[PDB]
Amino acid sequence: AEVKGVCTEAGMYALRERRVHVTQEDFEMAVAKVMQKDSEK
Amino acid sequence: VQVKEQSILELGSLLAKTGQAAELGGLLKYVRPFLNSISKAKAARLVRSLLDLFLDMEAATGQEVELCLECIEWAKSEKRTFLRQALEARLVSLYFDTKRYQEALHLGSQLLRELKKMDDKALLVEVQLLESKTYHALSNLPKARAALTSARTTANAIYCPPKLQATLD
Amino acid sequence: SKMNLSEEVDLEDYVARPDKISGADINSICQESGMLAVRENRYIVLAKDFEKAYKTVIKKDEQEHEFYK
Amino acid sequence: ERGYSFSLTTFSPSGKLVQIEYALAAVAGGAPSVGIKAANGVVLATEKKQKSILYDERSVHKVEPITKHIGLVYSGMGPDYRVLVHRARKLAQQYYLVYQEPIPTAQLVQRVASVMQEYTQSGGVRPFGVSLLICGWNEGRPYLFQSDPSGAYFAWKATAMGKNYVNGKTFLEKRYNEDLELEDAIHTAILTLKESFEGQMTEDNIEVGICNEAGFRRLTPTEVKDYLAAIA
Amino acid sequence: SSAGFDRHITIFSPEGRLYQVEYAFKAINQGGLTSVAVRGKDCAVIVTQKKVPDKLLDSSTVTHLFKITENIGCVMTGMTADSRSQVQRARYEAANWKYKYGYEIPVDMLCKRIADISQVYTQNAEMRPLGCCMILIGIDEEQGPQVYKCDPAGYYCGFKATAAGVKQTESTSFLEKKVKKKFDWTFEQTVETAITCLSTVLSIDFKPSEIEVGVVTVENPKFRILTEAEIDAHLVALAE
Amino acid sequence: TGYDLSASTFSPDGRVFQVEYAMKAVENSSTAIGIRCKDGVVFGVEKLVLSKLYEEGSNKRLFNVDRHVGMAVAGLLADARSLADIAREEASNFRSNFGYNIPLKHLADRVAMYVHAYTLYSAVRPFGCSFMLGSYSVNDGAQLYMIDPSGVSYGYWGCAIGKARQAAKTEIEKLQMKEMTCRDIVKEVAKIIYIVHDEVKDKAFELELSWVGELTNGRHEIVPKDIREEAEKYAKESLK
Amino acid sequence: SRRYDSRTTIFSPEGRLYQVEYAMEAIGHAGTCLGILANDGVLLAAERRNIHKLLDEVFFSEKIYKLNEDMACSVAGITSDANVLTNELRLIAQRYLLQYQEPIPCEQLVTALCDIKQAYTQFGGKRPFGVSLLYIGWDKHYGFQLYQSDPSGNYGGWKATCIGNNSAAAVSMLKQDYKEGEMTLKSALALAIKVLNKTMDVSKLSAEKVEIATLTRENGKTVIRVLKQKEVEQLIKKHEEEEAKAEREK
Amino acid sequence: GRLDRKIHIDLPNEQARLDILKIHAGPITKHGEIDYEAIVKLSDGFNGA
Repeated sequence: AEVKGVCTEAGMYALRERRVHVTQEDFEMAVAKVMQKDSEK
Repeated sequence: VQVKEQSILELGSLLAKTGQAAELGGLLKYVRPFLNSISKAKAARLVRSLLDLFLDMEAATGQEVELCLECIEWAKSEKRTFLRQALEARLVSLYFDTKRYQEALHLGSQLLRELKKMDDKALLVEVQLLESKTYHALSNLPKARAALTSARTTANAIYCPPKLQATLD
Repeated sequence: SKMNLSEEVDLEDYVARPDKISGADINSICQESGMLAVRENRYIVLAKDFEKAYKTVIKKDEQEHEFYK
Repeated sequence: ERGYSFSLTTFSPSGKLVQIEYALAAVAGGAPSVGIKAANGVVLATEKKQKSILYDERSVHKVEPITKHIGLVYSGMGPDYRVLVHRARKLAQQYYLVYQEPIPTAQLVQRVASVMQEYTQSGGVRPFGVSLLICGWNEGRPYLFQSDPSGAYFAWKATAMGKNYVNGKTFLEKRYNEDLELEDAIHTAILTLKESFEGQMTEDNIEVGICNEAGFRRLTPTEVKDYLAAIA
Repeated sequence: SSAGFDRHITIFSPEGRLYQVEYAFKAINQGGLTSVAVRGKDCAVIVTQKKVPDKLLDSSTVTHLFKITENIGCVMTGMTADSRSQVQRARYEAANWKYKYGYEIPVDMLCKRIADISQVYTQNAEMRPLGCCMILIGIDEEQGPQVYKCDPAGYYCGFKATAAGVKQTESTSFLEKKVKKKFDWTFEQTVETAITCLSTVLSIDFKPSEIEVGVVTVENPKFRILTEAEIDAHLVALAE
Repeated sequence: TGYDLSASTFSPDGRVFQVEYAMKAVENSSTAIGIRCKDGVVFGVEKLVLSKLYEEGSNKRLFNVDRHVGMAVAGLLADARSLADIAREEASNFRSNFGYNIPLKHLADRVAMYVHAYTLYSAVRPFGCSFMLGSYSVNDGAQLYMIDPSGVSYGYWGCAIGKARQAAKTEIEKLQMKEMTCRDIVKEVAKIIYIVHDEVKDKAFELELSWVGELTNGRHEIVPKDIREEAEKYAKESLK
Repeated sequence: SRRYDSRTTIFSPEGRLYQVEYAMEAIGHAGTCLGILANDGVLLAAERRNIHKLLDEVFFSEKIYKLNEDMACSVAGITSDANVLTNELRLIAQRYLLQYQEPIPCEQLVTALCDIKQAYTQFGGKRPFGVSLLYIGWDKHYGFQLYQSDPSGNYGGWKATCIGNNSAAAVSMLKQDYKEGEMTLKSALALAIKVLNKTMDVSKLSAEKVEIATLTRENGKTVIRVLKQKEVEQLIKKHEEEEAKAEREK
Repeated sequence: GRLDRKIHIDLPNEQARLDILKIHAGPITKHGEIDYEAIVKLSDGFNGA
């Protein structure tokens, strides 16, 4: 279930930077953010 | 019995207050044997409290780097891992002010494995920021446009130092 | 930023305390210290005001029954 | 008078001792503590924090030396820790009066666990509420042990018991290894006690004891102040 | 929160608590009295209040203070009978220590042994854990004065200034604020502070026939009860 | 519920209920008074006449524990008798051990501790009698003490136990008992008894009086018949 | 006093009694051990439970205890009670040697301990013992012997036995594959390895996850051995190779 | 935000019991020998009502 989450969230990161495609570092930042939010409860 | 240690620390403090740099080096070259008479913690604290202020005071083109060299060597001797980690980080940051090219990359590259395998994550932020700055200052814009972001990544997660986010920004 | 709040009052003494108050209690803290200053006809708020106000708002006795530890 | 003469801990329909489990749940809420050893000695660290400034912290201790070379610390209930310490002292004297030789640590642990378990099958009582950590240095090789209200005992290289003890276990796993020094051990133990420490760390809120192949000692506030310095 | 017999005997609750001990602590407040103890630079002082609702009662036989030993004094809070029983136990234990070892008992060991005796009650399922709290003051050589407190659950400890009774919390607050001054202490200062603390907590402005005081000093370790005359002297001198 | 069954379990509010039930058991006895004079004390008991078949002097409620100490009781007769026996045995044991008549301040304490031992364990029940002790000594003055089921020993100028404790102690306090000697006290006691237990509650009763003091060489005994005759004749006038 | 009693001794309307039943349900979980005997030498296999990365790994034994020069036993259930029972029987055997100057037969020792155990469920009002343990030995009256105990008190002589959580499958598969008096200390071991394989859900049979003890008869030694961890993995790979050949053949 | 201050009203102190009793004793046709201090002395734990 978290893989769908990381795919959903990786788009918002490109949205913030006003881009048109999704780079790999966006994926990894989304990965770390999901790990971190899961680390709490 | 212990009064001479406090006197040494007072002399170092006064040398920093008045604005002298050579006398710190002279005391450090005159006091290295004396360490082998006190507890390890007291000696390590004296070494750290001397090197911190010594390097902080200013920059000397000839005196400064050998002090860090000898300190890393003595820590390698006494076998304290974290002390050597901190001193090595201080040295790798010290290189850039002297405008070096290669070694500032190699030392940090070596340090990354051990640092990322241990407990702390703040030093990850420090070495990543240093690597980013040295990449940018050596006219290689492609290389550095990624490290900084991952360092901010580790930082925003769990962090406590105020001076870190400002420099990152 | 709205109160004159003297010049020597220290705030770090209060942020570092632990008590997980809400966000609508900070407002009541500042409001109460201000009223405490108004009572005695002094128009500049001093540190003792903050002290008594903080104690007034929080009210947690001990709840720390000790021999379990 | 007369007691009750029937035990209060009995098997549940799923075959689980309810009382010993509830005792463990109570134990988990005590003051945290950690213990480490590496090739030259053993270190025990624990946290203490008085509620107000009126308490005289110089009157009571957590780390209690049984003999010149055996150390004990606890996590959990307050009072009965003293009873167990007294029994351990007595057992030590009883053994020394036969063989004229200091007790090896394993035998001491066996006897103490024997008492603790025997206490759950007697009449009209409830078990203790403590978890013990025992350290010693006999025949060169250092030894560490951890008991349990159920009576089972283990040998650990480095462990942590108390609040949030699972995170302490994970952290020690991610840091502990097989070859180190006593000083690094002390530093890493203090660091792991600071994982969820109080608002501030001082020299009187931390109790640390060491035992090397030269003996067991409790460190005075001066060296605690020095070690807390040049750290964190 | 509970099931079975957690509410009737001293056995563990599912959440890890046990209630038959937690009830004694609130049983303490049934009498409705309060006592305060202070440790000075070279003195130790204890102040308590007494209430005599009717004239028929002989006012000379309601003292809560008792003399354990020629160098050690105790003050009582809580119920009455349990208090007397614990007092007798302490006297007997000290006398036995003197018979066995041939020199005086230090205050700390005595408090430890009485608290340990209390601890057994909360271990079995036949007795009641004695709801009455104890305060001891004494002088130890090479250590000056010392003040200790013992509770029904078995947790003893040495303090610097303590209060036991209905109003424990505010009194501890006041004492903490006062001791934060970090200054020297003398006999007059100790007695004045101890008096005014209780005076302001209860807000009475009393008369010399309602308060009892015990002291000990490092010039004459014999515990003594202050005479009403010098109590009046202290009280009137306090009010500038 | 179920917290009031045994005497080993605290209520949530922090008190024992069995002892309270016992005290309520006491509050249905008849009535007894005891007051101290300049140089002695005087007891007074009113005994209801249940039926004409019994004799006078039956079921004495006044017991002379020793050759110089008197006892009055209220509660259940059997428990009172057992306590009287244990007190008497304690007095004789003390005389044999040391060799002189026991002072009150010690005998009352011994009985109180023995009674208090019956309120902890669940294998026994608390007693059901409250009593009074009196005595006089030439070198010690006049002593009066009162003891309740809980185990509390107090000293009184004069007290009363039974149904109408409050009503009686209203008129106990009016008398100036600090000076006037207890030769005219007896008339006051007869008057103060005849002004209670109206005829509506019961028709007839009888009266007992005791005596102690140096007026009788310190011994404790019963009053002569003519003296109580005169006292009753006098108290017959107070109904006006 | 009666309001707080639990009655750990009464019967039930249906005939049985519940304390030992609950004890059996608890003894069902928590551990796995089995024993096999077919020729000179008998084997015990125990599945280790405490296998975390932070254990000192000392004392040479964790579920195997010597009781005499030729007596060894494993155990399953609550460990502390196991310590109690082992200590209790140790001086039983010592006192037998004191009385007769002769090594004790196995069956007498087992019966004495079983009497001690049953006394608790006969009277006294205490909780019973939650321990099920094995026995292996050699004696002059009947040679090599194996035995199983029960918290109730009953015992019996057996050739192949399991007590672990999945003992049912162990019994079923030992029933179908056994040979009477031929399995020496070379063929029974592979069968034991594969049996333990089927019992434990984790495959690959981690070398550190199992322990094997063997008993052999010698003229003046009566050798009791615990083979080390440098020789288990070879057994594992030998079984893997033979199973691979059988797999590829079919 | 909603209810800012909470004000506690307790059982009267002895001085307060004197103060309160003086009032409702006002209009009664009494005689000038009354000592309120004893009535205070007994009234432990009474409410004003």
